[PDB]
Amino acid sequence: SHMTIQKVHGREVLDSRGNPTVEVEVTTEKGVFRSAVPSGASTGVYEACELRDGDKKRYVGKGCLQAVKNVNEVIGPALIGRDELKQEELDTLMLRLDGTPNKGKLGANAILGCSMAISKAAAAAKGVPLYRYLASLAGTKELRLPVPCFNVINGGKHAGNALPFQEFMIAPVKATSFSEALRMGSEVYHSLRGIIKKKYGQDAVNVGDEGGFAPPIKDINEPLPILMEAIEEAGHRGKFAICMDCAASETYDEKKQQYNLTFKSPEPTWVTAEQLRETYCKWAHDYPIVSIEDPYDQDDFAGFAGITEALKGKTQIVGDDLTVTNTERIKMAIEKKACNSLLLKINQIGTISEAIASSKLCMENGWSVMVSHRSGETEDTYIADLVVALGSGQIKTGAPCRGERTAKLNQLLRIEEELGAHAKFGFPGWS
Amino acid sequence: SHMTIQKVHGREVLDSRGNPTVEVEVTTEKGVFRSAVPSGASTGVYEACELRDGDKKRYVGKGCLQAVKNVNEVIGPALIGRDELKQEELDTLMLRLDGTPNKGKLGANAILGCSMAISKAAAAAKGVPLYRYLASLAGTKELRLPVPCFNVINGGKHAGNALPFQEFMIAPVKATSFSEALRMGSEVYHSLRGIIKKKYGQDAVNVGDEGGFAPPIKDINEPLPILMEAIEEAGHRGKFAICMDCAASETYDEKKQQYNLTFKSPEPTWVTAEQLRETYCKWAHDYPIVSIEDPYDQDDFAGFAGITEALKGKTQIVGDDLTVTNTERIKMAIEKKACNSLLLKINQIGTISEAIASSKLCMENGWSVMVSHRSGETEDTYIADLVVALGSGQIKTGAPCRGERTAKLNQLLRIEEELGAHAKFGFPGWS
Ligand SMILES: [Zn+2]
Ligand SMILES: [Zn+2]
Ligand SMILES: [Zn+2]
Ligand SMILES: [Zn+2]
Ligand SMILES: [Zn+2]
Ligand SMILES: [Zn+2]
Repeated sequence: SHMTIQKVHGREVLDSRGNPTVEVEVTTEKGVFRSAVPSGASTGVYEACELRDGDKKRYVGKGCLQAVKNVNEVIGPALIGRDELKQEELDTLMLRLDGTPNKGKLGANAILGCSMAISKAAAAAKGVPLYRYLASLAGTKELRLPVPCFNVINGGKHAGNALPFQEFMIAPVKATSFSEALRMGSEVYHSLRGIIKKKYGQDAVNVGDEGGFAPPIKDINEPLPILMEAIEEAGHRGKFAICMDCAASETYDEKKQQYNLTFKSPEPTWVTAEQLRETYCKWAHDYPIVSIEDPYDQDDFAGFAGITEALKGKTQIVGDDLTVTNTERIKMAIEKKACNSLLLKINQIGTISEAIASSKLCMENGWSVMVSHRSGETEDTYIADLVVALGSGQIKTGAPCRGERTAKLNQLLRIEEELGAHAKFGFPGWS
Repeated sequence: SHMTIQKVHGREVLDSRGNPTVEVEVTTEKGVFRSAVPSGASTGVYEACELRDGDKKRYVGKGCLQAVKNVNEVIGPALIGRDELKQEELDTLMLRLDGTPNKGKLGANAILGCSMAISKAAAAAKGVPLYRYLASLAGTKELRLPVPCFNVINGGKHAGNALPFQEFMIAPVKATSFSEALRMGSEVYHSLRGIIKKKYGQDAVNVGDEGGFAPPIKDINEPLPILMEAIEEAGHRGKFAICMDCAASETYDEKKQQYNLTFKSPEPTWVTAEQLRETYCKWAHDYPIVSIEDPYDQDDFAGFAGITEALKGKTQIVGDDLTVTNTERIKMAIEKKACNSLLLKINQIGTISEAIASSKLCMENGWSVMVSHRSGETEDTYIADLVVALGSGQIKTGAPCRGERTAKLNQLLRIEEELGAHAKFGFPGWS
């Protein structure tokens, strides 16, 4: 008993957009283990329930007092005196405590903070770092430092610009260490700021939610030459690839079955799903585009399958809203050959055990896995340890700008230093 | 010996602008205590030396490898086996190890990380939280949660806009708890985003370095009505005051002795020092402006004294570049009655012992103290504990947006919860 969970407590804290979210502390004799839950803006319809208060008098209804009360009054009392090492057992207990398929009773945002903090308490009980403890839970044979995929130019749901597609990313795939990867990323980011300033003016270099630039660009093609120019100017020609997150559901209209690529402008631009495929095949030809995430709407399995086939061996197709880190949706995607990469978001499913199960299922069927932040982040660094623990070789956790992004990148520096010069870096298929 | 410093190690990590900075870990039998050093953009000429590498091939010369090497090869070996409780003794040792008045040999950015991490190791040795341990070092009789002063509209050195003066802040001075203060701040921030979007367009709501908006505004008066409108719209009429940071040295030309309030535009706007005082007296009359920081150039002691006298009892005048958290400059400011508030920046002076000495000297001479971040921050939360430990009742640590800002605000939530319902909140002179 002396080694078990002593206290569990949740509290409402602010995310990087200033919106409330949930943080949980699990206390054992080894210390206080604290985990915070991120929050999406472009959330898939199939994501686990993010439980908000709806009280217009607080945070215009975005409070997390109810989720916090669920931690303090329901989940925490159940956990006291339990063996924190029993991750699957305690995650399953929390699943059953909720009793609903979407975690709509307790909230995925109450459960997840507990699931995370348990695993950190357990790591401390074993006397190993989090990444080591998670690698044991996942059965990972080789740890690796991931290639960071940096969202440096944007165009989605609140960003401050006309740009319709969400993320234009640069990835230092030819770096030979994480230290080198991160420096090169920062250097290109800095070069890009100057390029944007000269082309669009001083007003154009303020940052989006994930620390990238949101220049006054409307057309989805326009960021790409600019990215190649920044890569060149920074002195890293040939070292970089591009990844896209289209978040294409956010532009899609169900009744018309077409995509609006000015949805943030007075006049609409209606474009079809093969007008899209045309664009994607062209992108992949014209630029070193190694990854395209959510190229289509979250239920367009046929669209996804079409582009996955057409770019096989050249450009991975990543499910995010399609798959929502959920073994059931992932099984549908496998059956239809809809995609070949999982965007892994612990808060899309709501427990560590389930997120690990999703990663294992995807890898066993030959997919890559890109561990991901949400557009609403905190100072939490869990995903840095998680990506190394899964050995997946791919992370997206922001531009190299804003503390809720750099905190993960910095944690990756710390892990890299612990693992030493023989630690593997990057994604072998891109190296 | 078993309770002493076991290991000291520094590493280069990224700040919230993606620039390298220094982090230090002090290891004792109680754990690993990690502190990171922030970095200014509008740095005073009298600040302690921030030592950079100047290697154009890394981070276009902004690397911190030399400062890190100074930690690893010089300072750390000196500290091994030492009693971490002896803050003054170890800070003094580091001062003497450097041997120069401006810390130009070892770097203030090598020394400070050590000074910070020592104090956290010592807090753990005593078995008290950091804020408690620092309050004992400072002789503070009453802890308090500070009023947060949120920089929500900007106009300085790289921001992305024409605005010449640096910070337009809102402070929930009539909040009765930190929890309430922080929520109200966030709610006004959200209201302000919508107001800016409607007035200036969707392109106008991307964020600056400290998470405030940088709308396409040129004139220094224009943000103020907008702030009052956001306060009203959020439902907090009467609960808020405004604080300014003019950073007026950044606009000042020495040879002409005048201020350029378009220095970021093609054409210049030359304005004198009494044209300024006119503006400040008007500001203080037209709006609830309770604080104006760096209203004049960093050596204009006469200008500072003039406005300090003219707004006595209504608007505190805060030295930042004038005083650089330095007892010698502070003595000059006292002698001349140049200001009546200290902007406390641990990295302007470079040791905890000296920063505490500055706070104590200012308070003993009747000044307020506003503990501050830098515009380049990290996920470090030291200043949250520091401000509570000094009992000063005033902090500026960003808009309620961006992880390197919200991490401090969140740490303040945690401290408030520990201290309970009877803990004092706010700055009595503003309440
Ligand atoms: Zn024990
Ligand atoms: Zn999304
Ligand atoms: Zn996505
Ligand atoms: Zn001992
Ligand atoms: Zn400054
Ligand atoms: Zn200042």
